[PDB]
Amino acid sequence: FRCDSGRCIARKLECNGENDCGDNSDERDCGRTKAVCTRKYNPIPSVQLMGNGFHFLAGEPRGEVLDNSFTGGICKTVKSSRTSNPYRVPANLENVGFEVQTAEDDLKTDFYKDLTSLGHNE
Amino acid sequence: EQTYVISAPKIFRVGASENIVIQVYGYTEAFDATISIKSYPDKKFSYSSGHVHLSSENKFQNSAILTIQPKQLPGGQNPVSYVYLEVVSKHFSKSKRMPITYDNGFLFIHTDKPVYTPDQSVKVRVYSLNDDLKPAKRETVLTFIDPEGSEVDMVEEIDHIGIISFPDFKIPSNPRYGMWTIKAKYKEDFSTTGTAYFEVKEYVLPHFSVSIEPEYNFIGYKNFKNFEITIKARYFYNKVVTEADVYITFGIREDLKDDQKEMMQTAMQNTMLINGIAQVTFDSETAVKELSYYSLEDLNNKYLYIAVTVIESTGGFSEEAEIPGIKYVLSPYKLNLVATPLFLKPGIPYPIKVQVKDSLDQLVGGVPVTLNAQTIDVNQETSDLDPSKSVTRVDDGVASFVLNLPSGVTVLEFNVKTDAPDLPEENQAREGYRAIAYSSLSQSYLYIDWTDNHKALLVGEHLNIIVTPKSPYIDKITHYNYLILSKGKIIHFGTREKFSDASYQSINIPVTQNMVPSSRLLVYYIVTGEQTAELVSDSVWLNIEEKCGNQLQVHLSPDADAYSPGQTVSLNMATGMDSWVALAAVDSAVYGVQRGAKKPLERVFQFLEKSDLGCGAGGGLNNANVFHLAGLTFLTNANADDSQENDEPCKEILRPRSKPEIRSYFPESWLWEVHLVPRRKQLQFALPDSLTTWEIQGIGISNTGICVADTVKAKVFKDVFLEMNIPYSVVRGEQIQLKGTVYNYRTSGMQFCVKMSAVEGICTSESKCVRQKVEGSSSHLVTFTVLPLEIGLHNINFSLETWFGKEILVKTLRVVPEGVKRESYSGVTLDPRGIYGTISRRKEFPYRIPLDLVPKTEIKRILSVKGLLVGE
Amino acid sequence: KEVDLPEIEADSGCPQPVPPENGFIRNEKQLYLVGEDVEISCLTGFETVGYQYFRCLPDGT
Ligand SMILES: *[C@@H]1O[C@H](CO)[C@@H](O[C@@H]2O[C@H](CO)[C@@H](O)[C@H](O)[C@H]2NC(C)=O)[C@H](O)[C@H]1NC(C)=O
Ligand SMILES: *[C@@H]1O[C@H](CO)[C@@H](O[C@@H]2O[C@H](CO)[C@@H](O)[C@H](O)[C@H]2NC(C)=O)[C@H](O)[C@H]1NC(C)=O
Ligand SMILES: [Ca+2]
Ligand code: NA
Repeated sequence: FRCDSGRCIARKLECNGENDCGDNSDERDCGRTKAVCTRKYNPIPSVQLMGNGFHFLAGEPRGEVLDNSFTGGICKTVKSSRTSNPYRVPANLENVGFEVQTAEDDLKTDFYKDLTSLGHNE
Repeated sequence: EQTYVISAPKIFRVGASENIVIQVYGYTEAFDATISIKSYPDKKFSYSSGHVHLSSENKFQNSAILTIQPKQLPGGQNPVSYVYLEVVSKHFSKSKRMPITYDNGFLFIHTDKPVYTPDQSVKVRVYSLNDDLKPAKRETVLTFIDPEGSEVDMVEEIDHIGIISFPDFKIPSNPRYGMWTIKAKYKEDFSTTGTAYFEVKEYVLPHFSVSIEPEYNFIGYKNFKNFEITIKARYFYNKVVTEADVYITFGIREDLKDDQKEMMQTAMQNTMLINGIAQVTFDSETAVKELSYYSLEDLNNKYLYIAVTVIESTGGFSEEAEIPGIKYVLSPYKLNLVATPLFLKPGIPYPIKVQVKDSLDQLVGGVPVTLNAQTIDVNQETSDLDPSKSVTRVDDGVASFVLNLPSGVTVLEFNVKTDAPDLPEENQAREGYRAIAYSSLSQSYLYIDWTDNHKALLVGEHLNIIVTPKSPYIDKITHYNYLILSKGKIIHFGTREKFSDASYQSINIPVTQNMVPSSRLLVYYIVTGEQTAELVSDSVWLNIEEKCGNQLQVHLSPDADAYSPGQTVSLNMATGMDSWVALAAVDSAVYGVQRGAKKPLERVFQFLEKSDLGCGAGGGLNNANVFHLAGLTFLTNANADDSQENDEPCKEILRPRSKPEIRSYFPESWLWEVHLVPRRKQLQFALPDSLTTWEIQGIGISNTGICVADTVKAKVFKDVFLEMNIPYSVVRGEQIQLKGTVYNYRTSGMQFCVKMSAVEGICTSESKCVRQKVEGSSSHLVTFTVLPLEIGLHNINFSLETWFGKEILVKTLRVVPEGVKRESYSGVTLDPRGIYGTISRRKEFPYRIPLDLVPKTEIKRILSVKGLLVGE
Repeated sequence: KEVDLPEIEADSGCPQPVPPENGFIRNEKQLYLVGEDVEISCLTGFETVGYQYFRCLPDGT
């Protein structure tokens, strides 16, 4: 295909009730739509911060580098425990997981003679 | 709001005076504006720039003729792919990256006639024109190529007026029979190409032409117990065949490139041609079964072969004629939209013109066509529109349809199926289509509507065209703005103010001779959405009348409708202005030797109108699409022009397709001269001793451009006469029987006497005068039996003695040697530089004679040398 | 790797032809245009006897 934005996408993703191009041109003119995902699922929260860039020397996250809303027409899904309805995995992501319990091990403390410690390991 | 527009050809052409329309809705405040064409990745070289001054003076619109000539990279070729349009002005600037072609103009290769015998000279010349349709004087290189795809000779001449006269091309010494090719190109840098073809065959001019007309081009359910075949023979001097004995055979065939076939015995023979005509009805059912076959359905996608032999009953001449084949098919018909742009406007009636064809690519009229339609809404709504019907016109092949779409529409899905009364429902073909709404950020649309199925406009008229702008968020349309293209250069441009009164209003635009072959017009208006102006448009394709700049009119002197076999006569040249003219005389019988057709002119209108960068009936899908599809690309302020999909090649269809008398001089071609015509000229010459129709075509090129005339027929004809059936060549050795008939057209009878004059090397029966008796308005088969001894030797006279007639025939029998024709060749590679490892400067090919040789024959040889050039 | 792609004939030039026993084609290509000649010469210790050329026919032959 060709999004008039320029980006060039796989035809399968055409007339499928999902903005795959970004500009929605891939669904600009469609009569019958082969909907990819038969049921409404949720967006994983902060999914975009796994698609942002990471500046080594600054140790600071920067501008969006991956589009993580792109879904590739595959309706791959993943079920949250402690949250009813399933979440929708994006196409860049091979895996997502939710298993998380807490214990004392998680609450720790350190002593610093001086601030020189923080530089050494990294 | 200030919105600006620039319009330029989609692609530039080298050496074309490329016109660039500039239109703006600026302040009254007049201003200067430079425009230029600069090189790629560096605006260093500026090949041309144009200082167009606009104002309320020119309703804010100008034209500029920029041009791009030979300033380039010639050696180790890297000829540039791209260039840069630029706008420099007080008020604004921008720039475009635009491609560049070296395709410039038209090369018309004019061979003297389309069929030759070996050892004829092929006369040839060229008509070359530039993108502006003027002379375009460039030295040109045609190159001869044999029917084995092998180059042969090559020759240049300079171009003095547009009528380049090359030296005659004698056909080689033992040449290759088939389809020769002449490829013409400019010695200069422009890419331009021309092709032409001639056949080389041993051929003899054929005395009468046998037509053979079948009832249809398909064979199917209706006509399978009967297929009507009319066969119409007549002479080339306009008098039909009285008595003739006919023989028809039929055969099965796989395809049209099929070299051979399987004959069918029991094939209707022996109908007698009577007075111009004969007829038969071919029962395919009863005949086909004598080979393997049993049903028509068995016989699908197979062709039927017809070959006829008409020998004159009373008139010594075999003639032969054949039909390649007629397809036997279930599916009798093909389908294709003729002048239908696949982009629709909502709240408008859509136009649909469909076309029906037979298996052999020609029209068929009187067939009914059902159109089923389905609409889907912006709403995602799905709706069934009401099925229509029409019947394919007979002059067109086109059935027309109109559906008025509910204005909320986006996508139209239409079916088109044929509904012919005799065909099984499943057999009838269908094609389906989708049409798409012109997208408007505006929600704003346009529909300019003009169509005549009557289909032709005449230079001089004034075009009246209806502009309906239904939908736009605001009708605060200030101005309607049009643009008229023709042969890829913008030629007209202008603006009409919106009538508060109209909603729809007229434009009157004068039809001019700049548009003669064809034209497009495009109309856009700016709707300033008070946040980003939108450009909104539509275009339409307009075939118009075929009128020359210099109409040549040719006339023969003695206005009599039949002519005399020796007589001198003057010819008339006519022109609207000083011109050149290039004459041709062709025996109208010689078109008869090849089933294929003469090709000056028909073509000349078409070739010339293939400089249009457009496609479709016009009318796009964006605003950008519209302008692009129309053969343009713009630079723009409100909506920019995006795409580079010029690449996928254009296809749509626009137009639906003493007191002795001595006869001696029988020239196949003559009048191969060119003349300077000061609007007037005349010239006398005695037309050759030969009973045929002379078909003499004159074509003239001038400042204005090219113009081919109506060909002049001129049948020359005698009352009582003799013509012999002489073979191309005869072999010395075996005795031959020479045929030929005397033709008595006089209302009373006569007693006559033929006698042959033999030359030193040719034999005859006795040695008188063998006085016979021909009835009023008939013929008498006369024959002589000769035997050739001296090879190659020519000249036989035939002398005719009659009541009120005395005729002597000057013919030229040709003779060949017995046995075989062995061919043997050798060669060398000349390699002075020992490239191959050994230096080569000489071979010696020794004369060597094998004693198996047929007596009294030369040994020939030919030296062909082909320089072997290589490399990029 | 070059060997593995052998795919288009639309072009209509003749494929590489077959040299005669003890010889070779002087002039390698995949496709030759119709009417091109290729010259046959011989391996070491053998020399050409006769017509040294094949011509490419529109035939493809
Ligand atoms: C993060 O992800 C990985 C899976 O990719 C988890 O690793 C699995 O942990 C379970 C623990 O029950 C094991 O049974 C699996 O064998 C592990 N698989 C792999 C491939 O290592 C890990 O537990 C996750 N961590 C958190 C905190 O959720
Ligand atoms: C056929 O007849 C023509 C004349 O009708 C002969 O040609 C003539 O030849 C003589 C010399 O023999 C010339 O003086 C004449 O001028 C020629 N006449 C013309 C009109 O060209 C020709 O020789 C005859 N051929 C035979 C075999 O008898
Ligand atoms: Ca989509
Ligand atoms: Na109308």
